Amino acid sequence: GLPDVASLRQQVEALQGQVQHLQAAFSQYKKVELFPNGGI
Amino acid sequence: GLPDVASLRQQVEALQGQVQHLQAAFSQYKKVELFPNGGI
Amino acid sequence: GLPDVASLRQQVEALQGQVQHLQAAFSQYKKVELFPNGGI
Repeated sequence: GLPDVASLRQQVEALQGQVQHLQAAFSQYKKVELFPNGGI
Repeated sequence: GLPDVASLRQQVEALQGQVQHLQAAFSQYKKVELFPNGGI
Repeated sequence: GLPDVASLRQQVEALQGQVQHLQAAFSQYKKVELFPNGGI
């Protein structure tokens, strides 16, 4: 129905909420690969 | 057209599919920064 | 209004732009957990 149409919009805000907090956590993991392990 | 309108909804389900499997993989990388390298 | 309706579509393309570049960066961090630290 109509309400659900606009309700998919809030579900869409939810989807962007997931990507934003994933970029959030990612900020830490972002500076994780720069000094990795190597050699023997 | 109309069909494409609803087809953009399946495309949005695709977008959430990407973020969900990215959070999936992330679960592993999520416990990656806690014991990083350091010192000299 | 109508314009804003379609404007939410471009905002939606923005959302997929975030997840695509996050998968981009993630490709590097993806091969980060395979040789982590361990032991004493």
